[PDB]
Amino acid sequence: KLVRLPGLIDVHVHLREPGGTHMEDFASGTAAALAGGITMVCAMPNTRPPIIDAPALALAQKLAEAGARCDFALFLGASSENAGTLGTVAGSAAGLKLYLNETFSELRLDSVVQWMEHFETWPSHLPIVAHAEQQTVAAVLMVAQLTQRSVHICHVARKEEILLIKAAKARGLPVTCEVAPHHLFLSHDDLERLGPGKGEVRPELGSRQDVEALWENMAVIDCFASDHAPHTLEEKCGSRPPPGFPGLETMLPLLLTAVSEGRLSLDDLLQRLHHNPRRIFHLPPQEDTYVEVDLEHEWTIPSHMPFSKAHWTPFEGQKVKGTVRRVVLRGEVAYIDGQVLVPPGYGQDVRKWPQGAVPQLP
Amino acid sequence: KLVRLPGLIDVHVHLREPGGTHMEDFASGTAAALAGGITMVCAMPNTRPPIIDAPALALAQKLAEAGARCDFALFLGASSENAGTLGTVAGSAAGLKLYLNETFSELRLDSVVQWMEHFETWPSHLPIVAHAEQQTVAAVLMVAQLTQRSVHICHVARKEEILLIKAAKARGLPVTCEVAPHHLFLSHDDLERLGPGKGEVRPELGSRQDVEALWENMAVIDCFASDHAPHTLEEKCGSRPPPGFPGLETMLPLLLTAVSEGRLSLDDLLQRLHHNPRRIFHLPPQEDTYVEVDLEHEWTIPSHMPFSKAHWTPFEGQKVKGTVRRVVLRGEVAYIDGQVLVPPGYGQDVRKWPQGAVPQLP
Ligand SMILES: O=C1C[C@@H](C(=O)O)NC(=O)N1
Ligand SMILES: O=C1C[C@@H](C(=O)O)NC(=O)N1
Ligand SMILES: [Zn+2]
Ligand SMILES: [Zn+2]
Ligand SMILES: [Zn+2]
Ligand SMILES: [Zn+2]
Ligand SMILES: [Zn+2]
Ligand SMILES: [Zn+2]
Ligand SMILES: [Zn+2]
Ligand SMILES: [Zn+2]
Ligand SMILES: [Zn+2]
Ligand SMILES: [Zn+2]
Ligand SMILES: [Zn+2]
Ligand SMILES: [Zn+2]
Ligand SMILES: [Zn+2]
Ligand SMILES: [Zn+2]
Repeated sequence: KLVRLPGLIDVHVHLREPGGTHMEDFASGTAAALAGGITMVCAMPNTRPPIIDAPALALAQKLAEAGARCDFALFLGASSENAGTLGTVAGSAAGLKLYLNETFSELRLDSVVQWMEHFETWPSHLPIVAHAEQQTVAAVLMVAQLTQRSVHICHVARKEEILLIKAAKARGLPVTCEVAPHHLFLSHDDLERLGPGKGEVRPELGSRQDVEALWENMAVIDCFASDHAPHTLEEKCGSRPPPGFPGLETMLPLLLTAVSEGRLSLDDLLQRLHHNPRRIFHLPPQEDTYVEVDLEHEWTIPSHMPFSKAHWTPFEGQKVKGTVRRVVLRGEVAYIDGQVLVPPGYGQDVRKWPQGAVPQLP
Repeated sequence: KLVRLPGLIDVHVHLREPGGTHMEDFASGTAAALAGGITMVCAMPNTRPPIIDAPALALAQKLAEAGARCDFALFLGASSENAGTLGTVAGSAAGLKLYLNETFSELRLDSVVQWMEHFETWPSHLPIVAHAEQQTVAAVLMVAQLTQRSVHICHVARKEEILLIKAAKARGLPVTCEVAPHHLFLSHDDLERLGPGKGEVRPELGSRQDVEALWENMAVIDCFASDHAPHTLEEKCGSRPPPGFPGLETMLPLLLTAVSEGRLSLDDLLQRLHHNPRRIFHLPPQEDTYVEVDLEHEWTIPSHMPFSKAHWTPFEGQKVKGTVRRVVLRGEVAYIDGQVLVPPGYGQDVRKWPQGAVPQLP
């Protein structure tokens, strides 16, 4: 009694390559993706070095082509120095990512004028996504309107933010958004269990009312995306815990549990993990690609999922109903019951496929 | 300087097969589709006999497999006798079509209770589309809510209707809609030129204010679809003119003209003729399929387009900028510069592809 799903897409992951400090890399992070029923990922640019220029993108592309086990696209990151310099490589990236709240020096924008410059210079037909919390959502929406183009808001986490976006959509404004599983299945009530170190994430865990508001406003949510952000326990439990949770291996089991409980439908799930990612980012179909899941078996999330090198999870102890049994990627068995079966380098950059270019006028 | 588009989808066509009275059939109608840059069509069930039971669907499937030159899915039609009888074939159809205003005896529903019965018995995961004008839009939305499921509204044609749907979307209700080109590019102002016979269509041509309201509310429109409804001039100019316009060959040139004038973007067009049709009807990707268009050349729509056996067009005399140059369907050249190059029967029923089943829980 298995259910066949299409190849699912996670448009927001951090795979820590290039980089020398973290354990996760393209090979381990994409193994985690496959084990979570994900066959395409879009990787964020806050790596070391960050993907803020053409040489860094070229490096990252080759590392991903050699390490990735599922298909991928790579974001470019906006900086205080690169507006107007990315035109030649822009169409090879997933899109442009703006970090509008806290981030590292290289990705910090110090003025809304810098946001305007990116919206004015990035090619108008290509995706722009923003890390934009609370009032920053309204501020980036204003910049998008001043420049007459769309914006996608990453990880919406608060009642305030989803209601703002709801109001913008009611006015016909071209805004889309995504929500991460930790903002649907964790809240302040869980900070006692997690502790202040493990609980650190940006956007932070919301109140019960924030969580309730996201569920109530599911119609406003275009995509689910994990914001897979691996850090080891040594980091999360240390003196300056970095924010973020691993999430590729838990996202689909959590959401399938919600489907089984009637909190959203299977279609609602597949719009948000397949059809809307495709259409917002113009990501191409994957031929001969599907995921088989088992909805009959209940299990408890353990202290760590098998594949992510984060080697911890904030969902430990939650009971889920829903298991990824098999993934077929482009005609090859990629995952069966806890074993990944495609090697590093099987994955490809979808922006190089003929079907994966974003359409544009001449 | 050609622009590559993906395979475009028209979710609302009338191809008049099975039937003995009209000139159009699957072979000619799908030639018209290819010449308009369309590689997949969903055909409506108001044929002769109408597609209101399993034997009629089986017949229509074989006629389409033998005649179609592009890929297709076939709608089932709701009748006063078939609620609760279509479960075994439902997933093989594009969806279920309800004719809630004027139609022929066999498709006429005489009570809203019959609409409720169809919404209650048709499988909940499969598409339902309705011909629903003016207050009928609100009535079918109520039935959808009473039965806790979605509905798609065909050919929205009026300010009244698009504002109703806008209000429903603002309340989070699961409703989508489509608009046809004649309701964006023709109005009452054109009835003088067309005359009462040629001008007959359902929904009727709107006022200038209706047309303006649809453009102003483009964000509310999920899909464009032609409602290709071929009748010959002998019929349109006769004593009891049937309603409908041919439209497969004009829809894309008209919309590309609007893109060139900045009335909507290329992305706005491709969401409405590719990505949203896919996601609302769970229509599968077409491998190795694309359309090449030329945006440089201005031409005037003639008295009839080359392929549709309707052999007339209400857009005669309008100037357009945008031409379909080449269509490749599943690796084969299907159309080049006025010549269709795939024979009748090249097209396939997409609901038989592994990727073309609608996902459902066990
Ligand atoms: O904005 C971010 C980035 C991320 C990371 O660890 O890269 N982790 C977070 O919690 N928020
Ligand atoms: O509802 C319909 C059906 C159609 C036809 O000719 O089949 N033509 C129209 O104008 N309206
Ligand atoms: Zn972020
Ligand atoms: Zn994101
Ligand atoms: Zn992130
Ligand atoms: Zn870290
Ligand atoms: Zn696209
Ligand atoms: Zn099982
Ligand atoms: Zn493309
Ligand atoms: Zn109709
Ligand atoms: Zn329709
Ligand atoms: Zn129709
Ligand atoms: Zn006729
Ligand atoms: Zn689908
Ligand atoms: Zn030319
Ligand atoms: Zn399918």
